[PDB]
Formats: sequence, structure tokens, C-alpha cells
Amino acid sequence: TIKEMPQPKTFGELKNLPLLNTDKPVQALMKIADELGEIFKFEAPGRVTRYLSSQRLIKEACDESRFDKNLSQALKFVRDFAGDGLATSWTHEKNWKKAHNILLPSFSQQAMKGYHAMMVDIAVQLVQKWERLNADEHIEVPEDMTRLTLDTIGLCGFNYRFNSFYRDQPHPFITSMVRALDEAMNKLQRANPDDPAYDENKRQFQEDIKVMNDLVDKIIADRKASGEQSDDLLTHMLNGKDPETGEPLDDENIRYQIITFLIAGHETTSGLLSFALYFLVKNPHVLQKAAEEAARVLVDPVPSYKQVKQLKYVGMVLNEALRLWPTAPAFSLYAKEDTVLGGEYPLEKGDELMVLIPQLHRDKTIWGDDVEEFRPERFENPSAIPQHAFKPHGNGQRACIGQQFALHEATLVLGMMLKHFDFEDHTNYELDIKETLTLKPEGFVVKAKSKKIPL
Ligand code: HEM
Ligand SMILES: CCCCCCCN1CCC[C@H]1C(=O)N[C@@H](Cc1ccccc1)C(=O)O
Ligand SMILES: C=Cc1ccccc1
Repeated sequence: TIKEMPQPKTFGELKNLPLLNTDKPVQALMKIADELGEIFKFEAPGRVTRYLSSQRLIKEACDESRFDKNLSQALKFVRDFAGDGLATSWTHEKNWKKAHNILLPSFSQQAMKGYHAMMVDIAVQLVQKWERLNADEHIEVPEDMTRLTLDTIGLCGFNYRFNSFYRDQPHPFITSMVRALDEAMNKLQRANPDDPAYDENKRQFQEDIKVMNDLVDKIIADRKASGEQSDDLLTHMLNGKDPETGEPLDDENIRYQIITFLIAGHETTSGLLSFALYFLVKNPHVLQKAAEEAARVLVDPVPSYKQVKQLKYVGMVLNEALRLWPTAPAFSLYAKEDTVLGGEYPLEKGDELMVLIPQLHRDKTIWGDDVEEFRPERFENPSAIPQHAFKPHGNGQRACIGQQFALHEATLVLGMMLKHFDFEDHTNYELDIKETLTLKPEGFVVKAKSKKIPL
């Protein structure tokens, strides 16, 4: 039953590339999926991939015996500053499994318990900032969520204070990062990146890369000379030994891991929190239910690790926000061997796939007719959800290593926001999703009304 797969409109020798000439390429690709269905071919000069949108096909793509992680063009461009750190290495590169073995214990339960106090440090700064707003001032949500998540990975992971809440403008790092990511997303559609029209982009790309590397130097300098005894992510990077190869990470790879974790360790969690608050103010009944949980569980001025673990409904709220708007919206795979997808689409060894996660999460055959509704109760029973229906953290051994960190931070912070404030969508905000490879609301503002509960 070999089928012929659809393909969106082409532009001569540029093939489908100009379809990416937009500030919202993932959303453009979702619209193409709406029109073409669960699978479509997408070509650019010298490259073919296939976008998958249905759980029917993606459950086969998640078979690690048949498919391995591929570096998308986006990840290849990010590799220009993230090197062979965990997220931009091939599975078969020595440094992938070696760093994985070394850094996995930094996300154990016992590690999470160790990060918790510093997580609270930053969360309290967020709550205090909002308690200190004047009447009828408002909250810039993604901006403040990015302050929080950047500061949290800096402090918990590296004992470094970005002090983002002492800045009215984004930290230098954030500004460069967003620009490197902008450049990487915009470079996706460039048919001739060597055209001298892009010489300034190339120069600016290097400038932003040094800014990001300078902080990495300072983070490493401060730890090596410190007199304090740390046990955090940096500690493991500098001292951990891989059981398999027996070797620690070398200095060049450590630097790549720091860049990787500073970016991956915050940018998507700030998007998650922004989307979760958006859906909560648009769904007051859900907000109330999660606020009731927050009030019942967070009975102390400072949340404890054990209490965050009991914010189970807040946890479902976050999962449902990742369902509708997974903030890292795609991942890529290649066929390890010739194989047939869905009994219908033969693939040759090396053939590539793109998993379009926001579209997967809208598969009506899985979620039902109410698929656009925000119903955290969808997640009450993981056993009732078919395999590989829900993939906001990627797949298999290349799934997100930071998943527990992200969800613990987001549950703590959202729990505290719902404990301490009522929220008002005072502008009737119209969701507008900015793309920097990752996804985040833009211009989302709310007003908080303090419940006047002491910290
Ligand atoms: C809600 C927040 C987050 C989301 C949605 C998310 C999502 C993802 C996804 C989809 C991947 C797979 C990428 C691929 O297959 O190409 C991934 C990989 C990764 N994530 Fe996350 N992530 C989040 C938070 C974090 C945090 C906080 C950290 C660091 C503490 C982190 C570190 C990583 C790393 C290192 C990888 C590469 C893993 C490997 O291949 O060994 N992520 N993440
Ligand atoms: C933090 C998450 C980063 C990974 C998500 C990247 C997700 N892309 C970000 C923009 C759109 C989306 C994507 O579909 N990209 C493809 C684009 C592409 C396909 C075929 C030929 C050329 C280029 C790619 O990069 O290969
Ligand atoms: C570079 C960071 C990153 C984080 C999540 C998915 C892919 C890449």
C-alpha cells in the first residue's frame, strides 16, 4: 500500500525553502499540516525531510531501533555556539554518551532536593517584584518568566547570580542569545548564506557568540577560585567521571555544556510558564482549581520540596500547556535502516523526519473533539493516553535531560503565583506567539491582585 505523500507549494530551484521566509515558521508549518494531513514532504536545495503530525506515524518514528536523533538545520546552526554539548551532538559522538552518563545524576531526585532552596530564592524575588507593583501597573509575563528561569538555572546550576530582577532591560546574555537564535531561525531560509549581503549578520553572529562565551569564562573562573564547596551541575561537569570511558569532560566540552544548559535550561521553561498563565487567565475555572490546590498544599511561607511534589493539579496544568504549545516545537530523526512507515511510506537508511509536536498534540483521534480546549484533567491517567501521543520532551535516550528540573521549577513558581495573587486579563490579550526556534507568547500582560499573604 505504498502511498504518494503530499508536498506544499514549490518555488523552482529553491523548492519549499521560501515557505520558511516568515517570522512564524512553525505556525506556518502547522497550517500546511492542516491542509496536507499527517505527513508531507518538504525539500530545500540539497535536502529532503518529511513532517509528521499524527500519533499513528509518530509512534513508529519513536522506535529507537529504527530511528535515531537527527540534527535539524536549526540544531546545526545552534551547534555553531553549542558545539558537541548534549543537545547538539549526534548519538554516536563519543561526547554524547560520556556527558550523558556524567550529567544524569545532576537530575536525580536527590539533586532536585538540592536545587530546591535556590529555586525558592529566585521565585521569592519574582513574588516580591509583583507585590511591589503600584496600582494599575501590569506584569510583562514572558519578560518576567525569562528573568526567573534564567536566574534559576544560573544559581542552581552554576552558583552565578544573573540578577535579572535588578534589570529593567534583558541581561546581556539574554540579548545575545535571542539574537543568535533569531539569526539561526532566519538563516534557515537563506538560499545563499555566503552572499556578502549577510556579512553584517556573520559579524554580529560572532559578536553575540563572544558575549555568551565571556559569561561562561566568568562562571568557570569564579567556581575554580571559589572557597565555597558546591555540589551542583558545574561541580559534576568539572569532577564527574564517565563510568564507560572512565574520562571526565574536557574543558572545551564543559564550555559547550554550560552554553547548552544556560540556553536549554531556561528558555523553554519561561515559555511554558508564560503559556500556562495565559491558559489559566483564559480559563478561570481551571485557575480556581489550581489556586485551591496551591492554598491547601503551600501552608508555609517558603514552599518545601515535598510540598511541590504534592501540587499534582498544577502539574497537569503544565502538561496541558505543553500539549497545546510545546515550547521546543519539533525534533528530527533519521532512519537507521531501510524501513516502511505506517505500512505506506518506504524510507531508505538515512532518510530524515521532522516531528511537528504542536500538530501531534492536536490529533483528534487521540484527544477527541475538544482538542483545542484547555482541560488539565486530560492527564489524570497516563495509562489512558496512547503511546507517543504526548512528546514535549522529545524521545528515548535523547529525550530532555532537564525535564524534572523544568517541571519542578515551573510547579513551584506557578504554585506560588497562585498562592499569592489573583490575576486579571485586563487587556483581553490576543495570543501572539513569537518564534525564536522556541515558542513564547509576545506582549502577554496581566494585572495581579495581591492576596496579601506574607512570605
Ligand atoms: C519546559 C521546558 C523544556 C522543554 C519543553 C524541553 C524540551 C526538550 C526537547 C523536545 C528535547 C529534545 C530535542 C531533540 O530531540 O532534538 C530536549 C533536549 C534537551 N533538554 Fe530540554 N526542555 C525543557 C527544559 C530543559 C531544561 C530546564 C534543561 C536543563 C536543565 C534542558 C536540557 C536539555 C538537554 C541537555 C537536552 C539534550 C538531551 C540529550 O540529547 O542528551 N531542557 N528538551
Ligand atoms: C529549541 C528547539 C530547536 C529545534 C526546533 C527547530 C524547529 N524549526 C524551527 C523553524 C521551523 C522548524 C523546522 O521545521 N526546522 C527545520 C526547517 C528546515 C526543513 C527542511 C529544510 C531546511 C530547513 C530544520 O531546522 O531543519
Ligand atoms: C540548544 C538547546 C536545545 C534545547 C532543547 C531542544 C533542542 C535544543
